[PDB]
Amino acid sequence: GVQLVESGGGLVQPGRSLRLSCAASGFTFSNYAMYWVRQAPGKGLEWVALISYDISTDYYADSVKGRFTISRDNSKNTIYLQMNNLRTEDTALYYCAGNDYWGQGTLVTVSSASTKGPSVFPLAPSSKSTSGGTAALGCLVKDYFPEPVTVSWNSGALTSGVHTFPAVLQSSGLYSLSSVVTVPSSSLGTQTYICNVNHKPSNTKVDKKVEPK
Amino acid sequence: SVLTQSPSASGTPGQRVTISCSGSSSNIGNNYVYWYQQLPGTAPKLLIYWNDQRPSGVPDRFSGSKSGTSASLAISGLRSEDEADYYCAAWDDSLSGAVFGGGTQLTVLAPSVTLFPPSSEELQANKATLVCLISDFYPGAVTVAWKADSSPVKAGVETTTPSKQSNNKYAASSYLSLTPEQWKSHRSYSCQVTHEGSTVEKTVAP
Amino acid sequence: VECDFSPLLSGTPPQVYNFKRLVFTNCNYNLTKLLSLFSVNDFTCSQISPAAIASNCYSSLILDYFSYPLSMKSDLSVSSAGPISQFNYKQSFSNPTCLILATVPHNLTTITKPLKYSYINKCSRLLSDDRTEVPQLVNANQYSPCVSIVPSTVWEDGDYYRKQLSPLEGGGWLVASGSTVAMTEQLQMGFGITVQYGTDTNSVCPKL
Repeated sequence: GVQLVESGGGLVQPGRSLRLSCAASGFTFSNYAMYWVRQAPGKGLEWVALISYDISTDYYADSVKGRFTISRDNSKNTIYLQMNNLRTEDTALYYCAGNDYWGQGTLVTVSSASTKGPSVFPLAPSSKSTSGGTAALGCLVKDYFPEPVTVSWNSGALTSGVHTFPAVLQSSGLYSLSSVVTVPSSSLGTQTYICNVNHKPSNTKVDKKVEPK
Repeated sequence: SVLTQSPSASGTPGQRVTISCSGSSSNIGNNYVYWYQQLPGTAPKLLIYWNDQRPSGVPDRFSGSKSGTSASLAISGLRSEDEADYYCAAWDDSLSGAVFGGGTQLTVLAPSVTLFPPSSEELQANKATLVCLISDFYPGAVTVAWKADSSPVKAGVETTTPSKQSNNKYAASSYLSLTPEQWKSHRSYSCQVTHEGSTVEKTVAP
Repeated sequence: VECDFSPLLSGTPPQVYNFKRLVFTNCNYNLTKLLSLFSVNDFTCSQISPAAIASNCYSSLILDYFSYPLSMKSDLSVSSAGPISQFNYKQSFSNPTCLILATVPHNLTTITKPLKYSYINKCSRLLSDDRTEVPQLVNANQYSPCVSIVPSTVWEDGDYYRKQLSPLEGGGWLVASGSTVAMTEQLQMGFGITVQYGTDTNSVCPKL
């Protein structure tokens, strides 16, 4: 099937440059014209640039005119967004997705200014767990800039009951998010619940076991 | 030059809604109009191509209309899974560019609480965070208040917006930032959730 | 109450690629009452039978109609290539359908004949590598992508129609060609039925 994967996202100083890549599969790449679209945090969609199927005609939005350069390799089936003179307004999720098929974008967060590994403390349950009832546990991922941080449970084997909440920006300027799961209480002493936390922008991988104190 | 969309729309299950998209002649009229849906936390998906064509998989419930200066998306038999943001797109031959609409957020019409104290690890890192977790509430509206012993706390309180869960109920989280000294020195700390005027409170002590 | 098949009988039926669609909910039908007016030559169904479709309660009944020469019967099947099923008309393969090929008798006068039968023999998109052509296939319950550039009557067998595509449309060119078939003594027509079923709304019921 038509698959589209965006690459090249991360932290990149303003007025620096960052080039994004788009791997396509499942269709004749050379036969389709392609798009670049970005979405600032919690904002609406904004078009960036356009390349004809072959590299021929290429058009831009005035927000990126002169700074960004769109390119592709029809022999490598790859799309490129050479962004130059990056700005704070360029902080966005950049999606590469020839209309009729769309891939999961890639985060491009400004410069920014220092940072970081997140710290990952546990949110352990309580002995008072409804004797024969539901309990809840989770992990707390504090003090971190930029987004994103991804938290899974039992290497993905546990999905039922999981809530992963939006990260918040503390007054320090770092983010903090937590991730929770509801579980039976009979299974507290007999099953292993481990959160797999990941902050790619700084390469932090933490697998954390949560158990009662 | 620009595509004007209403920012929001609403309706009941089974109802029919019409989202408008106004533009000009360089964008709409000479070039086709396109319609896309964004569900919470997911990438955009093609809904309507070439003014009025549905790609494979798009249910017949969704339909497009196109006039000279404007375009429209009609949604019959509304469902709760349709609660999402809807965007229209057109070309500026003069500006040589795609232009997006502002998007129309279509909304289709008791909380469970779990409270965690600061971990001993975080106390060892000289930080104390209280975590108050709300899930499975409807409607998506709650009001939260924090307490130190028995007195309110507004310093260091940070609360998220409600988010539609997978089960179409809502989730929200609240954090109280404390020093380990504030944590240990008080008898207790409490989280208070008000929803539909009804209140649920949890308390923790060092 | 009472489903209205009157518009079908008034005027000139459109060509296959411009099929007219009548949508019915919340009424009572008499199907053999309508088919009593025509000489019915072919009547085939999918996931239903000619007997069952005339006597069931549906949540929705869709009736497409158009002029169609009996001679191109075989082109209705999605089997084969067939310009009809590829570029002109395609029924849902998901929902239960029926297809009927009928002649309008002399004693049926309110239905006027067009000059000829027209259809789309080709609907393709010249990719912007201006060498590769990608067929533009009609979807179920949809019209051809080429309906905007093809007139409702094909002028002269072999006519071509092209449109330059804006970059919003993906660029390139839309290319279509039209074909014609001579009018018959009595007009011949095609009818496509699609029905839907559910839980609490099957209000399209046969009249008793």
